[PDB]
Amino acid sequence: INKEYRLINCNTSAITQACPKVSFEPIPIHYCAPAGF
Amino acid sequence: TLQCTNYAPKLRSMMRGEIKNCSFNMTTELRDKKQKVYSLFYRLDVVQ
Amino acid sequence: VQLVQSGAEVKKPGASVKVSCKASGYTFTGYYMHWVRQAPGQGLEWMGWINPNSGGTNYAQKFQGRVTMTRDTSISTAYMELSRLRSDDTAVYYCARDRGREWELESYYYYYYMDVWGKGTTVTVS
Amino acid sequence: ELTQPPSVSVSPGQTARITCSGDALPKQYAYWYQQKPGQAPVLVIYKDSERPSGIPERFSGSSSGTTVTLTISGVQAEDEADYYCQSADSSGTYVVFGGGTKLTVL
Ligand SMILES: *[C@@H]1O[C@H](CO)[C@@H](O[C@@H]2O[C@H](CO)[C@@H](O)[C@H](O)[C@H]2NC(C)=O)[C@H](O)[C@H]1NC(C)=O
Ligand SMILES: *[C@@H]1O[C@H](CO)[C@@H](O[C@@H]2O[C@H](CO)[C@@H](O)[C@H](O)[C@H]2NC(C)=O)[C@H](O)[C@H]1NC(C)=O
Ligand SMILES: *[C@@H]1O[C@H](CO)[C@@H](O)[C@H](O)[C@H]1NC(C)=O
Repeated sequence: INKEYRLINCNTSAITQACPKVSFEPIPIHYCAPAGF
Repeated sequence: TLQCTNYAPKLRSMMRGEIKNCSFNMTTELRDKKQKVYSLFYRLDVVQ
Repeated sequence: VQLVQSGAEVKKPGASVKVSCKASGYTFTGYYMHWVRQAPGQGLEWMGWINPNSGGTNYAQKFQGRVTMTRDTSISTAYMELSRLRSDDTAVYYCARDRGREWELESYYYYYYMDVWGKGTTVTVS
Repeated sequence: ELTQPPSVSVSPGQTARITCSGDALPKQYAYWYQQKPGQAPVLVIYKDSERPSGIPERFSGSSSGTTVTLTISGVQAEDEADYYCQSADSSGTYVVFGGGTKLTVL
């Protein structure tokens, strides 16, 4: 920003730390029809 | 705490005393800095 | 428009003169008539004013009690009578008219301006 | 209650800066007049900065604090004049004038 640095997100938004206990593994999801469909 | 004066003291109109010119010490994007800000307020929005 | 003033007068100390100022080209009432003095080599000294409609006046502290301001609306004329003249009072005496009321809605304000001026009446005291 | 310099000078084409000051000014308007020998003074600037149409673009005003200023850009020989500031006392009940500043063009 003119040493003298800022985090890049400060330009547009607040940042949230992802919970360390939550996995990003892409576990398979099945989509099921409601009755009548 | 806001520091105010009259916006247009040289005025006899019905707006005399209606708009105040106030200064603030505002926050900014970074927590380490402050901004000196001037803005106008209507009389009814402030209290001495 | 025009403000027409009385001619020059030369008087001895203790004497008096009358400076008239007739209106032409505008309504006499509705504006105030101001008087300003300018001694030779000096700047502009406000003397006071008269309300041509009501007859009310406002004098500078230096002239209050020495100068009488009056008017006669039937002839559209303002007057300034200078009494108890001193040699110190040699000056050109000007009449002037200010702006009318500045209505926002039902208001007046009375900001003061001159601009409509007579040519001045020379009064010499000696 | 109004004080202004006794004189200023410019060469023709230069800007005149004529100032006037006093205690009542922060709350009162100033008016400026141009007087030449032989005539009643004529307003140049009203309400501190406004130019009333018949006055050329060379004239403008500004103000700050207790000081009001008349500036004339491109001053010409015809602008040699005694310039006056006019205002009012703090009560707004009496009208006051400065002594007049002579602007000479050299
Ligand atoms: C975030 O900060 C960047 C860095 O100052 C701003 O974008 C820059 O804008 C200039 C303008 O010519 C570009 O040359 C830079 O390459 C830009 N940088 C980047 C990283 O894109 C950016 O606009 C700011 N974002 C917001 C919302 O103001
Ligand atoms: C309400 O009526 C008033 C009557 O005065 C209008 O005020 C005038 O509006 C014109 C428009 O330019 C101005 O030039 C006049 O000077 C105004 N009068 C005064 C006393 O200033 C007003 O505009 C009307 N309002 C609406 C919303 O139409
Ligand atoms: C801002 O902080 C400075 C620190 O000295 C202070 O003097 C100033 O009055 C503050 N301004 C406002 C409007 O709070």
